[PDB]
Amino acid sequence: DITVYNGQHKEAATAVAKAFEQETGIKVTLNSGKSEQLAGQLKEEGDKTPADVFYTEQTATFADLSEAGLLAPISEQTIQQTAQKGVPLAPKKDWIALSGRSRVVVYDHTKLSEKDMEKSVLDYATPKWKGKIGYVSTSGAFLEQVVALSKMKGDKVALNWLKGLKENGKLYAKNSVALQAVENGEVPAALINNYYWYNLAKEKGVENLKSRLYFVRHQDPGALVSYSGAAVLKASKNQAEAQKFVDFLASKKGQEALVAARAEYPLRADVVSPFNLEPYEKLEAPVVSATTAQDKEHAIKLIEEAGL
Ligand SMILES: [Fe+3]
Repeated sequence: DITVYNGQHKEAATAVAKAFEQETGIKVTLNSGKSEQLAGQLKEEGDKTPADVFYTEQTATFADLSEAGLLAPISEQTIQQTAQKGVPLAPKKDWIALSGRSRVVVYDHTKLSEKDMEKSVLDYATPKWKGKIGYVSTSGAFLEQVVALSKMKGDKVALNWLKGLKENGKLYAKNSVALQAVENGEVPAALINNYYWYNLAKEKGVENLKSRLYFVRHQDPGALVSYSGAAVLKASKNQAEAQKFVDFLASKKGQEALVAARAEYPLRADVVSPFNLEPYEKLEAPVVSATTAQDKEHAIKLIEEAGL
C-alpha cells in the first residue's frame, strides 16, 4: 500500500488512484492539500516523511525537493514516454511530467466573440479591460505564466503586465472561482487553465454554458502549456510500489484514467482525451525551459514589485 501526497485537484488523484488499485491491487491513500503546503511539509519531514509519492499540479513544484535530494530517480524509459514538445525533463531524472494544462482566456460568448479577444495575453492587462478581466495571482500556473513572460519578453514586460493586472484586473482566489464569475456574468473574461472549462461543460452541457475558450496561439506567452507531474520520495519504504505507481501514471492505462476524469492533455502519443480538447498542435504553444528554483523566486519577486 502507498501514501500519495496530493497537490492535484482531488478529482484527478482519486481517478488515477482508483485505476491503479483496480490494476494492481495495491491500495492508495491520498493526503490532499495545497501544493506548496505539501511541498513545505515534505521538506520538513525529510527522511521521516510517510509520503511514498508526491502528485501535484505543476512540475515547477518539484524544484526545491529535487535540490534537497528528496526525490528518487525514475526509469529513463518511463520519462521518455511522456517527453513531448514543450515538456520539461528533470535533470536528475527524479520527477516526471504527466499531463498538460493550457493557459486560456475563458469568455462570456453571450457578450463577446473571438473578434473581441486579444492577439496577445499582454493586451488584457490594460485600461481597455478595466474591471473586465479576471486573474488568479495565487495560482500555480499563473506563476508559471509570469516565469514564461520573464523568459520570453524580459522583466520590464512581465512587470508592466503584472502592474496592468493589479490596476485593471479583477482578482479571484482560485481558477474555479474565476470560471464561475464568468458564467455568473460578474466578469466578461478571465485567465485560467483549460481543463476547468471542459470539465464544467461535461457536467452542465456546452449549450448551457455562457463561457467558451479563446486560444491566443502563435507562440504567444499566453499560449503557454504547463505540466502536472509526479515524484517518488527517496524516503519511501515502499519503493517497489511507489515506482510502480509513477510508472503506472505514465502508462497508456494510467494516462487513460486521468484523461477520463480530467480535461488535461495526455503526454502519451497513444492516448486520446474523451473531452475533445483543442488539438495540442493547433495551440501553437511556445516552448519554455523548466522553471528552476531560482526562476520561481524571481517571478514571486516581480509579483511583489508589481504590488501584488
Ligand atoms: Fe488547477
